[PDB]
This record gives sequence, structure tokens and C-alpha cells, in this order.
Amino acid sequence: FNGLTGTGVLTESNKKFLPFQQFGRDIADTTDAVRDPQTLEILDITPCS
Amino acid sequence: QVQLVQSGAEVKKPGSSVKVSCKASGGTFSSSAISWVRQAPGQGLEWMGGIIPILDITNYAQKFQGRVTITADKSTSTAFMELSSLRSEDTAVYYCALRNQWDLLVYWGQGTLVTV
Amino acid sequence: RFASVYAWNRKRISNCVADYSVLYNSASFSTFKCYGVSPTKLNDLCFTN
Amino acid sequence: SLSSTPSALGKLQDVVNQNAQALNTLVKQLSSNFGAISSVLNDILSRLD
Ligand SMILES: *[C@@H]1O[C@H](CO)[C@@H](O)[C@H](O)[C@H]1NC(C)=O
Repeated sequence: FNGLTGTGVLTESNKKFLPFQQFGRDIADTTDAVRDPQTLEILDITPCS
Repeated sequence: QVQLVQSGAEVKKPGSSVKVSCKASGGTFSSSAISWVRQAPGQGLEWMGGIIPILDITNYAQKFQGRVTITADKSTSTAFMELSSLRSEDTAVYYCALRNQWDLLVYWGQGTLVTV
Repeated sequence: RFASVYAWNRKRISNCVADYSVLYNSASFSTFKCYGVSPTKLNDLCFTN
Repeated sequence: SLSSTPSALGKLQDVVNQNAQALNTLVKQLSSNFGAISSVLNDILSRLD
């Protein structure tokens, strides 16, 4: 997603990003959500297993 | 150094279509914009349309909003244009030219003569 | 025409695609050095500002 | 007496609280540079060779 790499599972979510926010981060600076660049949906990211 | 190989001359009949290829060299097929122009005998040189293969976006001149198809084949680094519903008024020498991003030069071919 | 160094010229680039392969591979530059990024990954990344 | 005195079970509560802190520390320690350009392996790998 715009240069942000990794492995995981995308799900839809209800985090409400502010207009200027592009990515979310958890407690360990792990991207835990992104805004999709073409359709501006918020997608949560979790580990595969 | 970029050079463009043009198709040879062709004689068409009214109502037919003509397709002209543009073979790139110097690579840079993606990242460059390819334009097509035509010069009818006795006239100046007129832009018809063009395509940017990496974006897969094609733009046309207003007089050519229809009858002209511009496409590209990345695997052979070749651009193409086809003009349909031909009439004798379509006689022209057709040219492709490249304008690479990162540059300001335009690389021109020799010219393809098509009459109808 | 280039600016004098005492009064250098800075421009904004936006809403576009950049294939950095050309600058990188061209042998014309005397210096090509990147800071913080690998020159060869410039095409995988997406940048702002 | 047990119902009314909130500190009555502190000896057990403390075990729980100490172990929780031990894990919270490990998670928080992930967000450190340790001299690296960033705390995230994916960013290091994404931009550098
Ligand atoms: C991007 O282009 C596609 C067509 O290729 C279109 O369906 C989509 O809505 C466009 N998205 C945005 C944000 O413009």
C-alpha cells in the first residue's frame, strides 16, 4: 500500500481516520490499519496465523 | 539514444483501415509518451493522438474523436495507430515520436506514406 | 539555464509517475548517491511532498 | 470482611499485575531504534538493499 509491505489478512473496519491520516499504528509501531489509496476504505491488518 | 522504426508505404481503398506500427529502440517504452501526427501533402504537420503505455491512457485530437485507435504492445516495445473509414483526404505521411520523461528531446521516425 | 548556488531554484513535483530506472542506469551522471533509500527501490516506493 | 476490604487479596493481585507488566514491557520495547534507522523491519527492507 503506497510502499508499505508485509504479510497479513485484511478485513474491513470502523476506525475513523482523520482526513490527513493515512496509516494507523499500534503499540509496537506495527501498521494495524491502512487507508486504501483508490477507494478510501479503512482496512485492518492482522497476522495470518 | 532512441530511434523509431516506421512502417512502409501503403495504398488503401475507400472505407478501409490502415494500421501503422512504431518500433522503439533505446528501450524506455514504459515511462515515455508516444505521439502520432500526420502530414497531408501540401499541409503542415498535424497531431492526431497519442498513448502512454505505462498509464495505458490514450488521448486524441478533437477531429479524431472516432476513426482512430491508438494502442501499444509492451512486449515488443511497439506502439500502434489505426485509422478507419479511409478517404483520399487521409493521404498523409504518418509519424510516431517519443517524448521521454526525464528528457526534453523528441525522437522522430522517417515517415510512413499512406494514400487511399 | 540553472540557478546560481547562492539562489538555488526549488520546485514541487506531484500527481505523477516517475520511473527512476532511467536516471539510475544512465551513465551520464558523475554522481548518483541516495540517502536513506536504495536507488534501485525507488521504483517500488511511493513518495509524498 | 473480605467483601468490604479491597486490599484483602492484594497478595494474589500483585502476581497478576507483575506478570502483566513484564509482557507489556516486551511489547513496548519493540518500538525502539537501538541505533537503527527505524523500529520496523519492513520499512528497513522496503527501502534499503
Ligand atoms: C481509478 O481508475 C479506475 C479505472 O481503471 C476507476 O474504476 C476507479 O474508480 C479510479 N479510482 C479513483 C480514486 O479515481
